Amino acid sequence: DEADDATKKQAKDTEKAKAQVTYSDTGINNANELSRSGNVDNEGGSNQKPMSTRIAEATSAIVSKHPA
Amino acid sequence: QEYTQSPEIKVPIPQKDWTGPIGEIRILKDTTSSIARYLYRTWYLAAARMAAQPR
Amino acid sequence: HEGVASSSIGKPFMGVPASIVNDESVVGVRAARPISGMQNMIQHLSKLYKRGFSYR
Amino acid sequence: AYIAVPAVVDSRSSEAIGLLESFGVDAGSDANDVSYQDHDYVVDQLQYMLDGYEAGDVIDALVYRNWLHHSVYCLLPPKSQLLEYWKSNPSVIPDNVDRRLRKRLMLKKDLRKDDEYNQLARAFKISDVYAPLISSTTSPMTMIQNLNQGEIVYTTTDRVIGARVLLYAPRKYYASTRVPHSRFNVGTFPSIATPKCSVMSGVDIESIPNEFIKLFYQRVKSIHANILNDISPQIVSDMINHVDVYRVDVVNVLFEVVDVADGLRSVSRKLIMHTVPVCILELLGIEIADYCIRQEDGMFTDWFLLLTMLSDGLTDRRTHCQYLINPSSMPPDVILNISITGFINRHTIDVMPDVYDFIKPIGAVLPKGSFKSTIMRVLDSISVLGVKIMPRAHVVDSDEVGEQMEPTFEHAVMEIYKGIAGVDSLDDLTKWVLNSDLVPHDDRLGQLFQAFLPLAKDLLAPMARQFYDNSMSEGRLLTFAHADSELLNANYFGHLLRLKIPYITEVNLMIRKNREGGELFQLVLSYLYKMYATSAQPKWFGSLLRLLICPWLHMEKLIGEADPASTSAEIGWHVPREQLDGFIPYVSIRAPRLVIEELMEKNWGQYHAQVIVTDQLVVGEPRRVSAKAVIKGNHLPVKLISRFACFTLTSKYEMGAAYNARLAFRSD
Amino acid sequence: EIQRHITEFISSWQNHPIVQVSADVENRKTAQLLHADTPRLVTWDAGLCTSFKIVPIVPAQVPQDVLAYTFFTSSYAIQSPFPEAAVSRIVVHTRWASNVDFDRDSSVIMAPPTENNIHLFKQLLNTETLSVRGANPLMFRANVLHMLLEFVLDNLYLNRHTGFSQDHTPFTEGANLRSLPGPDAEKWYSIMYPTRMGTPNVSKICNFVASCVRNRVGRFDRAQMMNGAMSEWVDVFETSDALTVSIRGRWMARLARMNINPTEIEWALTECAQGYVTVTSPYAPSVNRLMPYRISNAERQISQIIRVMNIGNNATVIQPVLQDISVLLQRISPLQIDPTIISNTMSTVSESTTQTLSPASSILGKLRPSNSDFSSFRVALAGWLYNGVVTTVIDDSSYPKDGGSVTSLENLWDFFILALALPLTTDPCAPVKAFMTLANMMVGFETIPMDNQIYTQSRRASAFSTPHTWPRCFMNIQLISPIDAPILRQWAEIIHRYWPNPSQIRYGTPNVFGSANLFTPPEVLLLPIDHQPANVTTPTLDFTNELTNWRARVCELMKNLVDNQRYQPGWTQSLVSSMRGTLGKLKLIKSMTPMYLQQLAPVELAVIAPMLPFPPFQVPYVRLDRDRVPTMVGVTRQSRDTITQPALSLSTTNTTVGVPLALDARAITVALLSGKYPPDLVTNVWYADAIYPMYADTEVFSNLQRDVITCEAVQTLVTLVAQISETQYPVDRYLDWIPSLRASAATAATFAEWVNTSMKTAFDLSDMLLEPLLSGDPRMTQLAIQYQQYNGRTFNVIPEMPGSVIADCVQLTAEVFNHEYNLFGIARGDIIIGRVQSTHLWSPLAPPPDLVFDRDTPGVHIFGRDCRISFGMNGAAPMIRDETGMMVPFEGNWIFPLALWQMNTRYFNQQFDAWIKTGELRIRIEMGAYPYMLHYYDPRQYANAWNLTSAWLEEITPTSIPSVPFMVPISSDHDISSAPAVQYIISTEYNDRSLFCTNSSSPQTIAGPDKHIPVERYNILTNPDAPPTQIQLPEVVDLYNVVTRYAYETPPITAVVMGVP
Amino acid sequence: VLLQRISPLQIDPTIISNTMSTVSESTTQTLSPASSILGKLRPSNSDFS
Repeated sequence: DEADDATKKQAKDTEKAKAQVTYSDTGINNANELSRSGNVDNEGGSNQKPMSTRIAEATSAIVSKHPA
Repeated sequence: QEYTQSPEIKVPIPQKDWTGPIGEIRILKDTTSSIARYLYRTWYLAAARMAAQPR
Repeated sequence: HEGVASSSIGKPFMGVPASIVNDESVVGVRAARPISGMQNMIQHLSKLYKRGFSYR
Repeated sequence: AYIAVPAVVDSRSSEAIGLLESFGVDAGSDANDVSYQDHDYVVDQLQYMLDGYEAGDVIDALVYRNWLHHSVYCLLPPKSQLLEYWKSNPSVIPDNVDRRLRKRLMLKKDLRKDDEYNQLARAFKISDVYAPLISSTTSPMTMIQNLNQGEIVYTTTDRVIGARVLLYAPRKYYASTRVPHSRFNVGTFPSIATPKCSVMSGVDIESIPNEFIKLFYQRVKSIHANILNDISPQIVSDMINHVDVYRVDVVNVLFEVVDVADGLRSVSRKLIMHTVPVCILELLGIEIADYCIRQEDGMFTDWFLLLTMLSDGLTDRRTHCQYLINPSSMPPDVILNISITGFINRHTIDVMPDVYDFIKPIGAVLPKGSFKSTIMRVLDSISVLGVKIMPRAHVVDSDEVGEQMEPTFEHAVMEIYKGIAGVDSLDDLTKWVLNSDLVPHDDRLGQLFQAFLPLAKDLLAPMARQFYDNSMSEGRLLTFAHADSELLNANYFGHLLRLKIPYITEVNLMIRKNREGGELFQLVLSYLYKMYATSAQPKWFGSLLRLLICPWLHMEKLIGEADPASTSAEIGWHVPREQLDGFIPYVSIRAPRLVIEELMEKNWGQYHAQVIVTDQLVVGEPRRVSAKAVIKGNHLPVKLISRFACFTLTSKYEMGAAYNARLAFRSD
Repeated sequence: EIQRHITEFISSWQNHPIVQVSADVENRKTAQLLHADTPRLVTWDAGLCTSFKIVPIVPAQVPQDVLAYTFFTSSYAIQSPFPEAAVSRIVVHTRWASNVDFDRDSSVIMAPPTENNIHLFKQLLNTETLSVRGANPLMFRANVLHMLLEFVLDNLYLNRHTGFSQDHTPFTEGANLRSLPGPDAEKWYSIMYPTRMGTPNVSKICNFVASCVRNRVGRFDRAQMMNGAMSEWVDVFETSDALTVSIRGRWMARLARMNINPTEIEWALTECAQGYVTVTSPYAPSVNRLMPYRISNAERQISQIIRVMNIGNNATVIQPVLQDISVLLQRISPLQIDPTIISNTMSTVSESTTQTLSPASSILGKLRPSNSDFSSFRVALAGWLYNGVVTTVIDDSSYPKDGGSVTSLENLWDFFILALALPLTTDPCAPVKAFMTLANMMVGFETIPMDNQIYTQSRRASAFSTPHTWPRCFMNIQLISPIDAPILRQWAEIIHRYWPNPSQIRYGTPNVFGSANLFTPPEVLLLPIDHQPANVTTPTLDFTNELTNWRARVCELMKNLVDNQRYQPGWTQSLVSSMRGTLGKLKLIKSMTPMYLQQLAPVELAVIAPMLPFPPFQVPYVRLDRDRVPTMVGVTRQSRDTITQPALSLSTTNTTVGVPLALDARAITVALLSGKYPPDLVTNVWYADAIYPMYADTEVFSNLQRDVITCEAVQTLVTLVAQISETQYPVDRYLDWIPSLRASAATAATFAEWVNTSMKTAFDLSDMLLEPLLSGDPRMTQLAIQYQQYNGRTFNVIPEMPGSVIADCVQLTAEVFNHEYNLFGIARGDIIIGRVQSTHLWSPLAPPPDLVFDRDTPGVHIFGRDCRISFGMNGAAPMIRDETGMMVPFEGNWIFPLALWQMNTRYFNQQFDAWIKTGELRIRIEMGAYPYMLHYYDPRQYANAWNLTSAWLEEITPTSIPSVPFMVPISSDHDISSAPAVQYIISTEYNDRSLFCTNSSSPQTIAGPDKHIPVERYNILTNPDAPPTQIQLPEVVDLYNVVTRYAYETPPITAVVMGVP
Repeated sequence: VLLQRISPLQIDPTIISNTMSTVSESTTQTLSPASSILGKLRPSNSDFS
């Protein structure tokens, strides 16, 4: 929560418990706020597995060993 | 002497006439050949008409 | 416990809150069903009626 | 992130328990990022607020609560005591009230006769001074949004929920009586408040022990079921990447019934098996491969038997109904080979039942065809820390009260056929009562039960009174018997545990050989006991064996390596003088050193009795003689032993006249 | 011996019923009214979307002498898209590859065909058969239908979009692989994309991959909207059953039809709030959202009919609903009782203390306010919403126990109280009770013409309650005379002209919420009284309403009644003076209650009515017209005898619903006489405070999703029951070739119970679906409702049944099963039992056409019901009788029905088995459909099947048969030396569709059955100019296509539509 | 007895009980007609001689 932490730093700055300058509890509804997130990768997917692990599994799906 | 007395029930409620438990209460079935269904009816309707009172 | 079920469905009696016990009343289904106040009092009183009484 | 579990969490003890590992979540690094939030106070406020409102309003308020946004109440004195608190120390007054009433609070005059202070105080209301002011009758939905928006919230009542409740005034003014979060917060009571709030999958709503958490989760699944975020234990582990007894980890297995009898694989039935303990599965080495549950004569392999007796009943997967296997080897269906597939939930239960309060005998009630001698032989061969768990020497079989009578009860009820008009033979009676299907007719059972009830009420009950009184006199024992009204008509002191085996008893009746009379007569007699008993829903058999066996394994894991001298204990009766020192064992205790050094200074000198010592020493090796002890005052509570130590349940009294002894503690 | 009774006892233990409701229901019925379990609609699938897996059966001869081991890709540990084997078959397993968010407790899991699977075909109804390996041939069809229903209920998910990655290997031309979550995600990528592997060998796998087309790998489309956010939907080239692709696509289309935006939610909540509560919604480019809430009006009407049919003639299941609306309106309504209006009155008028009678203390002993009046008044006000099912009447204890007496001021006050309290009840016989109360008061003073001598003038007014029992003098006012009765004439005229008029308020909204009323026009409320909206928001006392006019007319009659001396000569001037004094003062008492009931309470009921679990169910309030009083209302759930139209079946096959409530009169009249406002209130602030905590729940939004599944389940039930029994609905029949039971009502009800249990254990709804239809015969069910007035005219509502995606998918799955029956474990046609001894390597699941004979084959004896066997004597051959009545020896080609052998098995075994084994007797047993097993043998060595065949012929019982044992050879790589093999059971049609590939890690298959990789499945790989979206669905299943995936989010309502004021 | 043993028709009072649900009530001074007819019928597993 970035607006909550900004309001908390605003309250911590000048000797208060409640802040006069808030970033949450605005009267304006914006339910479509999309900040950047680590859940999304670059190319339109999730980041449940990291990309290096994905590429490693992709190239380890085909290996070839020596004959006996 | 007096507390060692205990009733004998020659025709008990048969074991098929009870349902499974709700918590620790079993329900007497509707299709019951025993005489206890009239007690069940009377105390049911009495409990419902008691709890429906605003008193 | 069956007759008080309708007209007092969620509200509690004096001091005794609502609760939940699971039921197996239909042989095919098994679920947890919410319990009102007076039903809960019957649930607690039934343990004592099943056990019998000890006298000091 | 927020994750919700079905357990009471705290910031203090839930990490020492290892709660997420106890659900199966693998967080083995201990990188201490999973910050906890104590929920003791919100569970207790839930308990207090279910008194006043409807549970619908209560739960639907409590759901929409951001547990990340810190907030706290501060409740007030009443309206005619708040001005009195404003009178003394007038500096603590907020600037909102009135400049006309502030000047009238701050002065030194006694204000006895109030001509305009009366008007200024009556026209005063709290609602224009303190801005939320929830109410006394607030419809508690709005409490949660008031605590989500702000961080301090004024109120005038007690029945609130969501945060801790701080006092505004000192304690003499009333008439009713920050937290570290590190982005992976877990704790009960889910929220629909924010994205990134999650609910733990796994355990069923049916098997939650707290019943208030269970009520809450039943409502939060009956509404909002589409918008939850159910994640498995493995997904939780991937997102991450005074030891107590009587709390077992517990799972359910998912086996099935298979035959290979023609050299071909073929799956027949589909089963599930509930609440098997994890420690016994780690003991037996149970894994996924094919198992066989018969050995060499048709008898079960003594570990599958312990597994089925240790837990509750089976359940079919197709029909969702109770299932009872065939103990006989004669198939309409038999089970020869199985195959175990997976485990489904990882909750924890209290092994200790609610009915167990005081140290007193245990009365178990089984039907006739339970595996009595076999389960006794299996529990005989257990000895965990040098002490035997349940010895044979003080367990009472069902027919031991029946065999001591001189008309020898089974032989007495063989002679029932002469009173009936038209049977006049025992074999003709056993033919006549049955259908030639072995389900009997109801009218023959009714007539025979009217003939049978005077034999069981008159010629059994006072002999049973004398027998159970004698067995209570000679120690603290465990009595297997039948038809629980045999323990109710005869006034039996001690605990009563109506139990039920997970197997079919009535086919187990007619398999055994050289029993009393014909086997058909034993089955008819079993039906008469079953008709005789009650309508009470018994239990499954698993709870008593879980209580007997499973606490000692945690103690074997804990104190399997320390010394017997400093980790053993013993309690019993003690008489001061010496004539032809006296001590009788009452209970033995295994515990660690700190627990026993807590046990020593407790007030064991409160309870007293009468102790009677006779002079018939018996086959045992040390110089100890049989005795009798009869408790007189109150009984020993189990809290006065412990929650943490592990004691033996039932024992005998072995060390003349009465002595009037008092019991005490001894150890090394 | 006694040893055989154990099997009988355990069989009677196995014959217990599965589902049976013996206990009672009302505790669950009232909970089903107040709070329904929402179903689990949205479920995400992060795996891959198939249901057909490819299992190897026998391992390949990887070290062999004819070819070095360096040829095979087995020796290099190369992970193959297809399992290398000597013989590979494809079997069906739902969700073997899918990572599920929430499972359905539901599967269709089958073994490979070398293992038995008869339990899945004996699991449904076969509670009778003794053997573990037997299933009744007459009950295959119900098994197959429940299996198809189970398959569809498995595959109702949504494909979730997870996490691409680009390869760095030169296998594909920079294609975009998909990663799927799991503990071991490394082995999947060989199975997923079969065209990624190189082509070393002239194996069949490598031949197929070299025949494939390169560019169709992985991602080829995406829908990006926001920078640095997830893509919305993609299209991927992955291995996937086109069947379950089509099923999940239709489920996604259903939910996309239910999708709504928050702007329409804002407009719906504002219109329901009537402006008293505002809500806000963002105005910005959203990411995307999926909120399945909107349904049409037909689903709301059908759910409401089923719910009214649920609550029938019971009066203790509707009581908590009205109590709930009373306690809910308790917090909304501004007026409380003023405790002292009554006692502050009656001090303006007084009397002499010399009298012993006192009208004021008669009032204060007659009516007792006590605040227990207040909840009963609120229940009486809430009962206006539900007059079709509940008719609130007045209790008999409020009546004067005698019929009253005019000479008693006690009974005069009783008449006053009843004449005030009667207009607020929804009883249509309130005016005739108000008239007959006065006619019971005036007995001996004035006489009126009654109807007969039973319902006389002195009969109690309570007993009427019926339009047949209205007296004729109240209908025809000419009959009562002004000289004979001047009081009752004008009191009749007061009732005829001044009784309150009905009106309406227009609650609700039909945009988002479906309209849920039935006989009234859509979204309207009906009220017994008038309504006029208030002009100001600071309300004050006025007398221009309707109920004070009614009170004035009643009090004017009581003025004229107490004024005349001949009615009561017992009173002197003082007592009568105090009487008309308190009369006129009570005429002009002030109260907020009647103007409140005009101005504010209908606005309140219009606010309440959307947020309500049982939405309003109304019949029209007729005022005084005798010809329009509703005498009944009824629902149907079954067509009657033979007729099909519900408009013809509904007249005589209805179940009448409706109860009385029996409130009292004291409560209504004290709350009517005394009511205050707060001393300072403004209505916009007051209602805007009180209504705002109500609109923070989604209970009705879960209720609409509940109302989806009920209509879905009833349409699926009629579609499935119509397959086994003849119904009225024009259903399509695909499974006539499977044998079925000559089904009855018990079988249909049982099958419906099994379908109900499946429909509950999927979607996890724990209470009460489809049981209000199960108590009767479900083979002729329908749904309608009607009421009827007095004059004989009926009005009915027959709602149309909407579409149903699960019923559509079950019909499509049966259409697919008609061709791909071999994958679910079924062979068509019939078998031919006859000895065949040769070294040929053909498979008995696809025999040559020489051995097979039909009914049209010449010289073939057809046997039927006309079958007896006579022995032979002195060397004569034993003979059996033809259907045409001819004697034949035990030779040649025969044709049996299965039922003949099945009903006469043991007598036919002993006579026939020695002739089948050696002699030239070939028997064709017709059964249509049968499950099968497979036994493989080495063709190097000798092989005989008489043990398996004679075991099967022994195990055929009159109740059940076991699976038919076939014996096919093993396909081999190199040339082999032949060996004699003896077979007995062959099929009649091609049944090698379950076969996939023979010697798939080998250059060629010389001996045995040969089949390459089926190129007609992978049309997208093998055809260059075929479009990407092309399914050959009714013939094949294609095992590979483009499947779409979604990354929508499902937030709650209150996290989008906030409404913070 | 021989008709009872031949006959396929078994008698099951759940057909009446699930339809009627005995303890419905209306006009609570006395009994309801549904409770009256089920107290008069007693649908139960007994003989049908």
